[PDB]
Amino acid sequence: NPSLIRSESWSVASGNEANLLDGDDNTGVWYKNHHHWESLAGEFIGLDLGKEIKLDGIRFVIGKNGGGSSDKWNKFKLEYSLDNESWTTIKEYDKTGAPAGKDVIEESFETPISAKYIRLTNLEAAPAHLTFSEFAIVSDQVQLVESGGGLVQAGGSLRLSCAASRRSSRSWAMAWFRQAPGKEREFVAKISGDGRLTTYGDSVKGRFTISRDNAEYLVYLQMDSLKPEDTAVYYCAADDNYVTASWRSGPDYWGQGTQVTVSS
Ligand SMILES: CN(Cc1cnc2nc(N)nc(N)c2n1)c1ccc(C(=O)N[C@@H](CCC(=O)O)C(=O)O)cc1
Ligand SMILES: [Mg+2]
Ligand SMILES: [Mg+2]
Repeated sequence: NPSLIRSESWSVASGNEANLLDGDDNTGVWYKNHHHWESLAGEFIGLDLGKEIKLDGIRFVIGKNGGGSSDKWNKFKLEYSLDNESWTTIKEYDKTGAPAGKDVIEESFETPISAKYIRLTNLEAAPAHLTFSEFAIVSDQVQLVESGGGLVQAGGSLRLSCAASRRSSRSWAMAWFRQAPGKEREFVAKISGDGRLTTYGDSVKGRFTISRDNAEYLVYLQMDSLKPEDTAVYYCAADDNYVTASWRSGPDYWGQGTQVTVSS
């Protein structure tokens, strides 16, 4: 009956966290981050075992069924604790360049490790889009989602990132739009499938830049020189026609939206 522990900065984008304890490798959770476009060193997910136990091994399934955008940390460690303050490392991992999808992390401890907490902890900046499927111990319907957002001051910068739950063989234009409170949703930027064509709304051109990385399968919106009238919820969207990707009616998929607030 362990329970889940994880970084408080994360938000659930799909699934529910009971799926990480149900004994099923094919159910999981996709996390995002409304405060930052990267998952940074120190973020973690794992188990509070509820008491001390002599651990003989672990089986943690990271990633989750299918393809899609980058979904796993590149460098991270397995570490454990008795008091939830002092951690000891068991193993470090470098999975840089791994394709999307499940990775079953199965470890056996020749001599038992006494712990009440055990977790995977990020070592290096990675996209803030992470999926996990299962956390266990041993003891004797494409969806787009945006990360990044929050409060920044005028003259400051913020970057947004959008990931997808599946990969397509087709070429999709991607676009950002935004809606300020009780104003019509408005086009912000679009980019063609191969990245070579971009266009911007009049009021952001020369301050915002759209770009994409088709290997990570991410689309970005770099927002520089921020102004109070950039305050809005920002949505990423996908359209199989670059011409209509700037129209409200064009896109076939829309993200969940992320609040951006620019104060004076
Ligand atoms: C819009 N798109 C998401 C998508 C596409 N290009 C991207 N490109 C970048 N750089 N970043 C993204 N977030 C991104 N997202 C889609 C659209 C359709 C299907 C989809 O229908 N996939 C089928 C296969 C059919 C197909 O290949 O279209 C499946 O079973 O996964 C997947 C992703
Ligand atoms: Mg599961
Ligand atoms: Mg279409």
